[PDB]
Amino acid sequence: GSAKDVKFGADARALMLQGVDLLADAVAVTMGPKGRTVIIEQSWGSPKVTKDGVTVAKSIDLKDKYKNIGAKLVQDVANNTNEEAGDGTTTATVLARSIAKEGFEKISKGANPVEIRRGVMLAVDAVIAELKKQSKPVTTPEEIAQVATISANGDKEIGNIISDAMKKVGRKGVITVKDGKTLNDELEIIEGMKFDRGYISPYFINTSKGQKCEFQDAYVLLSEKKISSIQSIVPALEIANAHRKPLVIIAEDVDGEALSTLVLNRLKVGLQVVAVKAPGFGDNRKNQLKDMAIATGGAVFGEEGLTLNLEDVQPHDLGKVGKVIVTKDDAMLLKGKGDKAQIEKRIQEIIEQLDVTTSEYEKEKLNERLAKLSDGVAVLKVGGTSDVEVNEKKDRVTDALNATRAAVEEGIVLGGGCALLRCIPALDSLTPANEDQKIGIEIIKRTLKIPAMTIAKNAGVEGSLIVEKIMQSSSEVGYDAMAGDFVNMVEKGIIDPTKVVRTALLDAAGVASLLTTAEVVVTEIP
Amino acid sequence: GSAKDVKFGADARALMLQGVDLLADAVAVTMGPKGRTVIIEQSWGSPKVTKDGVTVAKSIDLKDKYKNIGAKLVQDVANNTNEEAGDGTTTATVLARSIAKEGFEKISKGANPVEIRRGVMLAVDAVIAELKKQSKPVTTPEEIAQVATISANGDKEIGNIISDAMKKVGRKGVITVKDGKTLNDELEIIEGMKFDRGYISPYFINTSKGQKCEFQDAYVLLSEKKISSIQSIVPALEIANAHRKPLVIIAEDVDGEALSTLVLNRLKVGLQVVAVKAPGFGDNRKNQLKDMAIATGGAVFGEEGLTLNLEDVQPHDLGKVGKVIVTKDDAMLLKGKGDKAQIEKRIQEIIEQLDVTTSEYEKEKLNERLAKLSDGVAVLKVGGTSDVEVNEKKDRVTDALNATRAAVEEGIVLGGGCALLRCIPALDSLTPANEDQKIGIEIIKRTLKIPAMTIAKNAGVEGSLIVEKIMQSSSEVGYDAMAGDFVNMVEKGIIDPTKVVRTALLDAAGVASLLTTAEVVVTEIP
Amino acid sequence: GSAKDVKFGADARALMLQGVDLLADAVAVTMGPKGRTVIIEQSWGSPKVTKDGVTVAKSIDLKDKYKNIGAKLVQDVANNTNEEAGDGTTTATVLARSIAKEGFEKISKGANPVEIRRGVMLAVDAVIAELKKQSKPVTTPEEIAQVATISANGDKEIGNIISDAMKKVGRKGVITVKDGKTLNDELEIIEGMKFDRGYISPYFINTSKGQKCEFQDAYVLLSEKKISSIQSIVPALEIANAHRKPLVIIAEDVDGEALSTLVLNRLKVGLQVVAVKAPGFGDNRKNQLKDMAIATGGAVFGEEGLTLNLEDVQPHDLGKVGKVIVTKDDAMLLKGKGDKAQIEKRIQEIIEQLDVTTSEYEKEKLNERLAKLSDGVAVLKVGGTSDVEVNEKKDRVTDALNATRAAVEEGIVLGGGCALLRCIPALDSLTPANEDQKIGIEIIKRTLKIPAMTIAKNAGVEGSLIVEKIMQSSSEVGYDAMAGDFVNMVEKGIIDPTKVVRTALLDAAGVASLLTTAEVVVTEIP
Ligand SMILES: Nc1ncnc2c1ncn2[C@@H]1O[C@H](COP(=O)(O)OP(=O)(O)O)[C@@H](O)[C@H]1O
Ligand SMILES: Nc1ncnc2c1ncn2[C@@H]1O[C@H](COP(=O)(O)OP(=O)(O)O)[C@@H](O)[C@H]1O
Ligand SMILES: Nc1ncnc2c1ncn2[C@@H]1O[C@H](COP(=O)(O)OP(=O)(O)O)[C@@H](O)[C@H]1O
Ligand SMILES: [Mg+2]
Ligand SMILES: [Mg+2]
Ligand SMILES: [Mg+2]
Repeated sequence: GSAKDVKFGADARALMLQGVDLLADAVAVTMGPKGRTVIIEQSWGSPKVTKDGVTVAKSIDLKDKYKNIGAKLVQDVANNTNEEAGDGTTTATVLARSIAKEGFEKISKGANPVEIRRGVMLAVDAVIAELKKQSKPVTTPEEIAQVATISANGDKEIGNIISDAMKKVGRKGVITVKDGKTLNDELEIIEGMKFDRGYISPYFINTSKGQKCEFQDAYVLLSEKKISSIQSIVPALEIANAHRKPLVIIAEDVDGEALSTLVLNRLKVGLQVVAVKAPGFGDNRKNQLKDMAIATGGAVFGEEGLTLNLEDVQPHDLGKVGKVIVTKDDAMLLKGKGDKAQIEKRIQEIIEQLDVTTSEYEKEKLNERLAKLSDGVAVLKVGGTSDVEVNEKKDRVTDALNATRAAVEEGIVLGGGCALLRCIPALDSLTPANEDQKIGIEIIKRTLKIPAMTIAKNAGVEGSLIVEKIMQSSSEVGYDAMAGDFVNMVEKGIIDPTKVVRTALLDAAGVASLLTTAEVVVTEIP
Repeated sequence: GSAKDVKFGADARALMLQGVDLLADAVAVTMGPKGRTVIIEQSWGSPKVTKDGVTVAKSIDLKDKYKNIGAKLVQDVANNTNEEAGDGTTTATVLARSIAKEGFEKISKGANPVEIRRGVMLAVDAVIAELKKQSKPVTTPEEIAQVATISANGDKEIGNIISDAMKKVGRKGVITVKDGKTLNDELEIIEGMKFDRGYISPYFINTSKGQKCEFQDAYVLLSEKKISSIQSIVPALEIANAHRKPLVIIAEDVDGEALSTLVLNRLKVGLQVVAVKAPGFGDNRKNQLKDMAIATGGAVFGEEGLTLNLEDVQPHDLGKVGKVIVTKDDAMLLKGKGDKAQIEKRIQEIIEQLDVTTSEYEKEKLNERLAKLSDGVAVLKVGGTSDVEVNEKKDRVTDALNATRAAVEEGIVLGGGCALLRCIPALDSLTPANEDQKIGIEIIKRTLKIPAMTIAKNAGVEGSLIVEKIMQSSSEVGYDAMAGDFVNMVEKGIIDPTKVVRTALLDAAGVASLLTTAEVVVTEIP
Repeated sequence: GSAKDVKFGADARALMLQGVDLLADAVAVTMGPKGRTVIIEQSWGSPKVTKDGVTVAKSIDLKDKYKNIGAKLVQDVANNTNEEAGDGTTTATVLARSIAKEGFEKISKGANPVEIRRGVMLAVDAVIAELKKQSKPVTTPEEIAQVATISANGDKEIGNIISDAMKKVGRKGVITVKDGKTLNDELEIIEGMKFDRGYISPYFINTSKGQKCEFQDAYVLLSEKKISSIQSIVPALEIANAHRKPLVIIAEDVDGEALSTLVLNRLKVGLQVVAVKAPGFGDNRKNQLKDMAIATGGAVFGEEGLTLNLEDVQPHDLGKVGKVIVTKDDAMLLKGKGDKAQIEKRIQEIIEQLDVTTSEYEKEKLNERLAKLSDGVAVLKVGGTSDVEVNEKKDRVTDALNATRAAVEEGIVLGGGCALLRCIPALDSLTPANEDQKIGIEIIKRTLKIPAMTIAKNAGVEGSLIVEKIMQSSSEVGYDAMAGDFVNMVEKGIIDPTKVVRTALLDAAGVASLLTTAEVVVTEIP
C-alpha cells in the first residue's frame, strides 16, 4: 500500500497529546455563560460563528498527521456526544482532554494502560450510577424553561418560546427549527396533515372569505394513479351522496371527464366535493398517500401489488376526517380517524428508517412531520438581522431543544458542573483490584473537577479556588459564574439534563481511555 | 522493463533485516495481557486502534524498497497465519523475525542457506509432532471460555458470552459477530430459516398479537417464477385444503389473480395461507430457494432445472415444516423436514464454494447461516460507546471465536508460550546430517523461547530470566504475566489452541527460512 | 526520429561489458547445489524469490543505456535457452559472459571480430559433436529420478514424484504443474478422451465464461448411425435421464427433428444436454465410438452390424463420466467409468493389431486410437506454507520436468559441468584457418571450464583448483559440490540432459560472439 512512517512511545504520545490539547483549547473558550464564540472560515461563503463545541471540533483538522490523529479522536468524542444527546459537547471535549493528559502522564514501563482503561471505565460506571441517584425527574414547566434558557446560554426568550411550543405540542411532540425572515423569533403551530397542494378547480370553493373550501366530518378518497376516468370515480360519489358527507379526493391528478363530473355535480346540485393533486414526487408520493391512508383510516387505490380498483369501493375503503380546509396553494386535513396502534406503528417504522438511512434526502422528516402528533407540530422561525447571527442563534436553540428533550426523558441534575463533582465521594468508596485500576479511578477523580473549573476560568476567576469552595460547601449550592457568586443551584435555575452529563462523560472517557493505551502510531507520509 | 537497481549479500540482507525488525518491533508491543495498542491512520476516516498483529503488519509499507521487501514478507507471515488460524499472529511475526535474524547472522562463505532452511524445516516438523503429543482435546465447557477469555485479552465477559453461544448453538455451529447499537454486548440466537421478507398482504395475519401470521405443521410451496395466474396456483391450494394443513408460499412475487384468490379465500371460510416474496437478488434468490427447497424437503417450481410446472403438483413436491412465523418485515420457518444427508451435502457444497471464492460477496455466508440455522446461529452484537472501540472489541471477539473453534477442532496446549518451550528437548534428540542443518535446528531452538520472553518483556519484567525459571520449573508450570507470577498454567486457565501454535510457527519458519537464503536483491528505482 | 547519442570502440565495449558483468554476477550465485536465491521486488505484490537464472535475468533492466544493451543481450541468451530447453539458464548466462569478456579483451586494431566469431562457432560445432558422442540415452527409470532430483536442486521427493508420474503416464505423456492448498506435494492422475469435434449448436453452451458446455457426473449416449428421428428416440433416452444427470450425445450426426427437440428442451426448461458429431471418418469412427463405449462403460447404438436399437435403452446401456467439457472445435471427456479389465483387453487388442497389418495407412489411426485410449495426464499440486515458497518450488519442479523430457528425448551426460570439460581435447585437435579463428577456439576453450568452477565457487571452495583436479582425473569422475568431494559422476547420480548442455552453449556463444563484433553503439538520450 501507501508508503508509511511510524512512531514509538511517549514521543508520539506527546504529539497526539499536542493535537488533543490544541483542539480542546480551541473548543473550551465557548464554555459557560461567560464563554466566547469561535469564528470558522467557510470555503464558499461568509464565515460561521459558533459557541457549539462539536462544530468547532469538526472544523479543525491538522497538518501534522499525529496531532491530526489526536484531533480526529477528540472530534470523534464531540460528535458522538452531539449525536447521542445534542448538547454537552464542550464538556465532553474538556473531559476527553483531561482523561487523555492524565492518562498519558501516568504511564510508565511497569504500567498496563489497558488495565488502567478498565479502571477508568469502572470509575465512570460508578459515577453515572450516583448521577442517576442524583437525578430528579422534571415536573413543573418552569424547569423546562430553566433547562432551555441555561442550555441556550442565558437567553430567557428562547426557553420561554420553547416552553410554549412544548406545552402546546406536548413534551414528546415534534418541534422543528428554521430561519425566519423576521428580525424576531416566531412560534408557529400546525395541526393536522398539511401539504403543499391546492384544489384543481376554483369552482370547488365554499367560503367566499379567504377563498377556501371548508369541510367537516368528511370522507377521503386516495388514488395512487391518475383519475382521467373511465368513470371509476362515480361509485365514490354515489357512496358519498348516499351518506350525505363531503368528499375530498387526493390523486396523482384528477382531470379528463372525472373533473367534469366533479365540477358539474359541484356547480349544479349542491354536492360537496374537492379534488387535489397528490403531494407529488415520484416514489415519495406513494409513501405519503400510504401515510394519509393509515392516518385517516382507509386504503389507497391503484398499483402497489394487490391492486384495489376504483370501481369497487366500500365506505370502509375511503377515509374519515374531523375537518378539512383547502386553498389554492395548500391542503390541511384534521382529526382523521384510524388505528392509533397502526399510526404509531407507522411512526416507529419511519424513525427506524431515517435513523439508518444516511441519505440526507431528509423529506423522510417531512413525512414524520406529516403523520402528525399529539399534539401537533411546532415550527421555530428564528430571527436576527443577519445570516451568521441566525445560524448562531439557531445552533443555540437546537441545543436547548435537545436539552429539554433529554431532561424530560431522563432527568435533571445540578448545573455548573457540580453534578459531576458530587460523584467524587462515590469514587472514594471504591475497591480497586490493582495499582493500574487505582490510577484509572484517580484519573476520573481529577477529571470530574474540570468542567466547573473551566466554566469559572472563562469567567475570569480562579476556577480551582471555586471548585474547592464548592466542594467544601453543601450539596445544593454551587457557583453562579454569570452572577459571579455562589447560590443554591436548583433554586437559581442552573441545571443540566442528566442524559447529557452521562453521555459526555461516557463518550469522552470511552475514547480517551482507549487513546491512552497506544504505544505505536502509524501514519502516511506527506 | 522498468529501470532497476540491485544489491549484493550481507549489506542487502542487513537492509531487509532492518525492515523486518521495524515491522516486528511495531507489531510486538501488542503481545500478551500487558501488551499495548497500535493506532493506525485511516485515509478517509478516524484512525483505527488495534491489538491485532495482522492489522498492524499490513498497515506498514516502507519507503526504502529493500526494507519494504522484508516488511512485505513479514506481512505474508502474519496474513497467512491469520487466514489459516485466525489468532496467533503477533507470535508468528516475532517468530518470523527471530528465524530471520538468527538465520542471517549465521550465514558465511562456506555456508549453505538452502540446507540451513532444510534443517530449520526438519526442526519444525519435529516440534509440531511433539506439540501434537502435548495436545489434550477440549472437554469441559469451562475450557472453551478459558481459551476465549485468554484470546480476547482477559475479557471474561467475552469468553462467557462465547461459551453460552457455543453451548446453545453447538461446538461446530454457526456464530457470527456484528456491531451493536447498544453500549453492551448482546447474544441473540436465531433458529430455523429466517430471511428478510414479509407477507405481501396484511390480510394474512391471524394472531393480532404482534401482528404475525403464525402456523404449525405447515406446507411450503416454492416458486422461482412469478405467480399471477389462477391456473398454476389453484391445485396447490386444493391439495392443501385437502390435507387440512396451512400453506406458506414463497415466490419471486405473488401478484395477479392468484393473490386475489389468496386473500379472498383467506378472509372467507378461514383458509390458512400466507404468501411472501422470494428473498430476492437475481441469481442469489435462485440458490436460496433451492436451499429452502432441499431443507424443507421438496422442490422449486419455475426453475431452469427442472421439468416441473406449477399446475401439476403432488404433496411430495411441496415442503413440510414444524412451525412458521411471518411479519411485515421478515419470515421464519423452523422445523422443516428433509434428508439430513442431502442438506449436509448442501452445506458441504457451500463451504467448498466460499473457500475457493475470494470475492467478498459474502451472501454465500448468508446462505450458510440460513441452511445451518436448523441447529441454530448466534449473533454476538458487540457494544461500546464509539466506533473505534467497537472495531477493537470486535477484532478481539473474532480472535477469540477463531481460537475456540481451533481449540475444539484440534486441541488445547499450554498458554504463556510454554507450549513451544517444552518442545526444545525434542530438538535435543535430533540427528543433524551436517553443520548447516545443525545451524537450522539451533535457530529454531533459540526461536522457540521468543514468544514467552516477549510476553514477559511487555509486562515490564526480565523476560529471559522468566524463560529460564520456566525451563527449570516443571512442565505444568508457567508464568502468569498479568498476575505477575508463576502458576500452574492449565489450572489457572492460561491455554492456547494447538492449531494456532502450530500454524504460526510453521508459516513463520516457512517464509523466513526462505528469506535467509537470499544473496541478491533486485528492486525498482525511485 | 528521436535524438540519439553514439559511442566508439573499447570504451563502449567496456560499458556494455559492465552491464553483462552485472547481470551475470547477479545470475551466477544461483548456480549448483550450494547456490543461493535471488529476491525480486514485484510492483503490485509481495516479492518473488527464485533460483531460476532466466527469471533473474529478465528482471534486471539498467538505467545506463549501454549497460542495459549488454543486459538485454544476456537476458536474450537466458530466455532463448529457457524456451528451447527449459533448464540450463544460469549456465547459459555465465557461458555468455565468459565468451563476451574473453572476446572483448582479445580485440585489437588488426583483429577481425567477425572472423573470430566464425572461429568460435566452429569450436562450438566441434564441441557439440563430441557432446553427442558422449551422450548415452536414458534407460532405467532411476536415471529419470536422478535427472529430476539434480535439476530440482537436490529435492529427492520431487524427482521421485516426477518418476512416478512419468511411469504412470508415460515418458512422452502430459505432465502439468499447479498450486496445491495442501502443505505437501500431491500427484493426481486424470484419465480422459479428447477428440476434434464440437457442439452442433451454440444453444448448448452452459458457462458464458469462454464458450463451453461444462458438465460433471454425466451420461454418454453413443450412436453409430445418424439421429434425425422424431420422438422415436430422443425422449426415450431422455426419459431414462429421469434421475437427473447431464447428457452428452455422440453421433454420426444429430440434426432434423431430434436436434430441434434437443435445443427446445435446452432453451426453455434448462435441460442439460449437449450433442456432438462422431470423431468421424468412415470406418475409423466405428472403432473410435467402440473405444469411447468401452472406456465410458456402455454400448454403441446403431451398430449394423446387428444391433442394439436406439429405441431400447437402459441406464446400463449408456455411459458414465466424472466430468465433460467443451467448445466449438473439439470435445473432451473426463473420468469415464468402465471395466479396466475390458479396457486393458482393448489396448491389448489394438497393439496386437497394429503389430501386424498391411501396410502403413491403418497404423496412423491405430496409434491415435491407442493414444486417445489408455490415457492419463498428471497434475503436480505443489504444496508449501506460503505463496512465494510455492512459486519457488514450482519453478524448480517445472525445471526438473523440462530437464527430464530433454533427457528422454535427446540423452544424458555428466553433471557438474564435466560434460563440457571433457570436450576440450576435441578442440585441441582442431585446425584453425587463421589467427582470428584460433582466438575464437581459445575463447571457447577457456569458456568451457566456467560452469564447473562456478558451481565450486558457490560452494565456497577454490573452483579452479577443482577444475584442474577434475581434468587431471579420469573421464568418469567429477566433483560433488554438495558432498564437497570427488566421486564417480554417473554412479552418484550427478547428470545433466544433453539437450540443455547443447542449447545453453549454442545460444550463449551464438549471441556473445555477435556482441564481440561491435565497434559502434547507438542509444537514445535520456
Ligand atoms: N449562570 C451559570 N452559572 C454557572 N454555570 C452555568 C451558568 N450557565 C451555564 N452554566 C453551565 O455551563 C454548562 C453549559 O456550557 P455549554 O457552553 O452549553 O457547553 P456544552 O455545549 O458542552 O453544553 C452547563 O454545565 C451549565 O451548568
Ligand atoms: N494472563 C496471561 N499470562 C501469561 N500469558 C498470557 C496471558 N494471557 C495471554 N497469554 C499468552 O499471550 C499470547 C497472546 O497473544 P496475543 O496478544 O493474543 O496475539 P496473537 O494471539 O495474535 O499472537 C498467547 O499465546 C497466550 O498464551
Ligand atoms: N551435487 C552436485 N554436484 C555437482 N554439480 C551439480 C550438483 N547438483 C547440481 N549440479 C550442477 O549445477 C548446474 C547448474 O544447475 P542449476 O543451478 O539448476 O542452474 P541451471 O539453470 O543452469 O541448470 C548443472 O550443470 C548441474 O550439473
Ligand atoms: Mg450547551
Ligand atoms: Mg490474540
Ligand atoms: Mg536448473
